[PDB]
Amino acid sequence: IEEGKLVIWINGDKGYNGLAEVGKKFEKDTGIKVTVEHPDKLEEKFPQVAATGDGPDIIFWAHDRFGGYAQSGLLAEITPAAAFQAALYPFTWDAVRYNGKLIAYPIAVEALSLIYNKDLLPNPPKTWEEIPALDKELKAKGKSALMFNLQEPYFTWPLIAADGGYAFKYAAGKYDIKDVGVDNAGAKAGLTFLVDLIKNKHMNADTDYSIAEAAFNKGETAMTINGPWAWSNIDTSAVNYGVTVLPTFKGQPSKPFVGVLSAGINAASPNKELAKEFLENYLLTDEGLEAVNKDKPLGAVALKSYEEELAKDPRIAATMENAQKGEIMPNIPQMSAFWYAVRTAVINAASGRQTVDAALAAAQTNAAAAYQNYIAKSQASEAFTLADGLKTTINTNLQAGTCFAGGATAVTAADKVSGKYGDAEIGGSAPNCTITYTFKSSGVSNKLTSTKIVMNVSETGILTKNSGTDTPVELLPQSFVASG
Ligand SMILES: OC[C@H]1O[C@H](O[C@H]2[C@H](O)[C@@H](O)[C@@H](O[C@H]3[C@H](O)[C@@H](O)[C@@H](O)O[C@@H]3CO)O[C@@H]2CO)[C@H](O)[C@@H](O)[C@@H]1O
Ligand SMILES: [Ca+2]
Ligand SMILES: [Ca+2]
Ligand SMILES: [Ca+2]
Repeated sequence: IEEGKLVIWINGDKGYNGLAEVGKKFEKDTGIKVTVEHPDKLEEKFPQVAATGDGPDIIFWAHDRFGGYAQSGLLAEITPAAAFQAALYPFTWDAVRYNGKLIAYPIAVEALSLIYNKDLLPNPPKTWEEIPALDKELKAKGKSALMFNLQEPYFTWPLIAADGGYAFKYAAGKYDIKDVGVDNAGAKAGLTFLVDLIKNKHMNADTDYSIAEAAFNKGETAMTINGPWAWSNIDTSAVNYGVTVLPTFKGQPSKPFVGVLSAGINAASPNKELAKEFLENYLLTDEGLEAVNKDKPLGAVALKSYEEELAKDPRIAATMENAQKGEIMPNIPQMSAFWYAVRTAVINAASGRQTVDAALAAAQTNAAAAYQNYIAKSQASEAFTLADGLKTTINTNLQAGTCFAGGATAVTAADKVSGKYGDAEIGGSAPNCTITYTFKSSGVSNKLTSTKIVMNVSETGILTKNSGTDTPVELLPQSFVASG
């Protein structure tokens, strides 16, 4: 991460061209170059790259992912004046509080809604149970009733939650992380209705985000389910669209998981005061938010001054009605593990490779497996922090013509350092200096116990993978792996 610059990461479905224009405004005032990028799967790339002292200065995602980042020491604690904090809604600050510490800037609140084509469907159904007979009638006319992204569990969740599915039980003050709420009759009813939609040929199991979007925007399907970010593309299509409350299931509202889009600062960033300045004085103003909101709409924004205007919009009213029927997501580190489990379960029930019952019964176990990988990935990053301090010691030792201590010493001699999960030492000879980090035999994931990571250290000082490494390749940063 280079000083005197700002790299920003934001997902490809958000108003990144609007944000790049707010960064141009910053650059003209300060002389600081801003770059907005939207790499694929950035929320999973960010941990790997920040572990090696790389990636963006600022990271945009929904708040559900930020407890995992914070827990691993990847984010800077944000500490704004109370005058600044009074400008945003208090409940949006709650979403970015982990462990007593504010860990991001809240930007906007987003919930899924039902989107419908007013020419195909002047009066959309109030219940999920009407949809099949509606699809049957529309098929006679060469149309379908409903298409949405079945590949991502965010979109199926509102239906699963409707009759009693939950993520983690809330046991006064704390979340009970071993009480997952997917293996129950209510969630089973929800997922069964969805699988029967596929089985009765009202939907296709491989429908993804872009297929559903294209079909709605070209008038092939009467309804979709999506968030505020999608409205911009429907505006420039031919469709006359409405935004409304999601349908009921078994007489109960659909319950979307509400995300608070949030902006965090990389712990390894040399440009923290500049990132703070950018977010506080440029982005989180009426001007800043209007520019992003013009590109792709944000939903209901955290800034109270600008939310005054946006709440007159009927579509924001519907978004907020849908948010009140649902729940704000947890930000605990186990959230990713939860979403990976639910993803696998939906895909397996929808394709027919398991029953609804077996698929949902396996969820808690699959989530635990996913969490174990996260723990192991997180502990393994200590290797790259200890290596970082060691490579300067290589650079100071070499003045005596050796990798090792001070003078021209033949073997490693107080060129070591201890960590929480393992110990690292300098090795090699001539100008071919290495760094080895060896994990402890216990007190650390059984995937890592007694493995080593060996690194070559070039003239310039980049760390590359030495073939002596035996720490599992899939637990290491992909960039490091790719160097060997
Ligand atoms: O399913 C695998 C996937 O799970 C996790 O992704 C979840 C996000 O963390 C969560 O915020 C939400 O993502 C949606 C955004 O909130 C919304 O703004 C917009 O971008 O749509 C997203 C849905 O595609 O839900 C997903 C689960 O669908 C995890 O973070 C990912 O790394 C993982 O790949
Ligand atoms: Ca018309
Ligand atoms: Ca994870
Ligand atoms: Ca899995």
